[PDB]
Amino acid sequence: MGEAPNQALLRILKETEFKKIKVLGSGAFGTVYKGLWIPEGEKVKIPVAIKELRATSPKANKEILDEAYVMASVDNPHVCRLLGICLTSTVQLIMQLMPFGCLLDYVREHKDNIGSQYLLNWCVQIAKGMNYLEDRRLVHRDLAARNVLVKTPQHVKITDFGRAKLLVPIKWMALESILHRIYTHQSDVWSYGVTVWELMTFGSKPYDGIPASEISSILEKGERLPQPPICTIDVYMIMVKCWMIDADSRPKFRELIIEFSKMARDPQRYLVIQGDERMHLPDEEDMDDVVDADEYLIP
Ligand SMILES: C#Cc1c(-c2cnc3ccccc3c2)c2c(N)ncnc2n1[C@]12CC[C@](NC(=O)c3cncnc3)(CC1)C2
Repeated sequence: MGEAPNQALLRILKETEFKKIKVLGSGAFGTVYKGLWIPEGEKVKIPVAIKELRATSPKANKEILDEAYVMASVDNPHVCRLLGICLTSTVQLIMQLMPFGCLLDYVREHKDNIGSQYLLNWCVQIAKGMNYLEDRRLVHRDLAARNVLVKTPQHVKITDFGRAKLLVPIKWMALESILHRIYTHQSDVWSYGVTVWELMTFGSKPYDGIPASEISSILEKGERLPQPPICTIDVYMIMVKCWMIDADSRPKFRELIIEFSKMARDPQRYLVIQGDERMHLPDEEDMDDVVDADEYLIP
């Protein structure tokens, strides 16, 4: 016995059980649709996001089903679970609709109305989700602001298990990952560091202008990302601790939960943002029987 048996349920969804309403976005990753899932026996309507790829190949469906595996194996409030799969020629992955999109886009568009309370609560929530993945022996290998989804402004979740492994994004990776392809829970802490830096700069591109091949030399010299204008030394020290050369010297995710949650009790002591007190963030026939997927638990 090396590990415990994974007794997760892979739910297979009929094409008749759900309907694509519209396209949300297109990319290299694929095509994501907004939709409504209606389980046949129940009287519920569950808002969903359906992920297709751009052209069916065996290597594509291999990679889709590996994502499904990992995503069906997780259950935590700050981690995106897979609701099910649909067996089209190319496999479709179905999850919870996250109305406000990814956190990177959210901070760029809502830069002017994001308080210190929100930023620090997001740091806690991401640390909780990452700590859960560490408890499940899962290294994420691709934590970034683009792979955090926003259910509400008060509630974010980690996504993207396309690179997640059971124990390329050069500008989010630890030094040992770039040089030697070594990936641990502590290399995810580096990427957490860069993720926090993205949020505190309202979605700036890290090392903007510099090409990816020069990054390893930059980090070996001792250079790191700059202190964001809004950050106190207290917050920037946490980011700098995530980017230590010694991986064991970096914080644990459980420690990051503690540090940010202490800071979240008194947010204006740790982030300095102009006009912080003023900051506010938020079919008819469908709305009658709408249950959010987090309240629709497995029979
Ligand atoms: C990638 C994806 C994605 C996902 C998702 C992730 N992983 C998945 C894994 C398995 C199965 C399905 C998955 C679905 C997602 C979601 N569940 N709910 C809302 N949106 C989502 N997106 C986005 C697609 C376009 C989008 N656009 C904006 O955020 C935007 C742009 N411009 C102005 N405002 C907002 C960027 C990401 C929203």
